[PDB]
Amino acid sequence: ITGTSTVGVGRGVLGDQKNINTTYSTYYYLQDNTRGNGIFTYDAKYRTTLPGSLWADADNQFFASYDAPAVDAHYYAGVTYDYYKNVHNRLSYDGNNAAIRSSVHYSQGYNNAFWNGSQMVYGDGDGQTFIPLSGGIDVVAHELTHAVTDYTAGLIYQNESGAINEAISDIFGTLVEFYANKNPDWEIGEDVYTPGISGDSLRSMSDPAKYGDPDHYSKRYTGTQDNGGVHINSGIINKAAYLISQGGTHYGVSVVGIGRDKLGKIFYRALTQYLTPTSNFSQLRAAAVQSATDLYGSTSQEVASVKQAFDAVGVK
Ligand SMILES: [Ca+2]
Ligand SMILES: [Ca+2]
Ligand SMILES: [Ca+2]
Ligand SMILES: [Ca+2]
Ligand SMILES: [Zn+2]
Repeated sequence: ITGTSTVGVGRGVLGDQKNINTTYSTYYYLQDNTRGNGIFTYDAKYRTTLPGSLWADADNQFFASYDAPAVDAHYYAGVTYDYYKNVHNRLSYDGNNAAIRSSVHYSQGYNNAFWNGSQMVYGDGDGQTFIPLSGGIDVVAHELTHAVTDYTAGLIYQNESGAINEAISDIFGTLVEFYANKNPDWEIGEDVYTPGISGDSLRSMSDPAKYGDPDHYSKRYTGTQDNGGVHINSGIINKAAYLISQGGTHYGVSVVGIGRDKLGKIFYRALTQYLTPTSNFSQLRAAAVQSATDLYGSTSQEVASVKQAFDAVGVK
């Protein structure tokens, strides 16, 4: 909508207060005009019809319980946009400042969030397995990274290509969590998963087996469920990424860590220059090795650590 840019205030899913960019035109709308062609947050009103109604508020204050998922979806979309702009020189998910759209209050008791090819969608959770999923910055950045992948490598959502797709979203979801310095960790979804249980998460990059996900290619899932294990076999790639960044010994193979920033540069270059829709794990290794070579040299420690990491998880 056309109007005047301003700044409101509200509280997110976890009770924290934050300022959000809004637009005034009779109502105050969750429309951020400061980032690309805009960030727009919609109310799905517990229905499954999308996108719903652009979020409208009478006084530019968002402290109602109903408001919290919209505040965080709106705010964390902006943080993710800033990350890709400031760190990787990418303007929105298409590289041309495409508008970012999110709908909250999707359905009733829906324990998931997703990118649907055109926008982000967030359930509220059932209150036991999940609280509203936009409260997790790694969740939000995970979903928006699916849009980046769709517009770059185009990894198809099944088998090893799909597991790479999910791993990329976990990797940059975590890097965005570190970028915002919001209680950062190498876990996925810990802020919105099981509000009654402390210290757990949806999956772990540092130790995927902690939740029954493979940490080595010999333990990969080979069935047909989960589109061929896209959320399962991603643990193999997540572990390799964790090793590249932080280092460690895994199944007897030692990896010298090179840090998060270099991990992001290597995988972003692999994603945008070398991966294709049908890439498999072995091709991802070649892409990451070539990306590290482009950036740091064929004799560099960086290239060495990439090779060791994939060796450690059994990917040749
Ligand atoms: Ca209000
Ligand atoms: Ca965290
Ligand atoms: Ca996390
Ligand atoms: Ca929990
Ligand atoms: Zn995903």
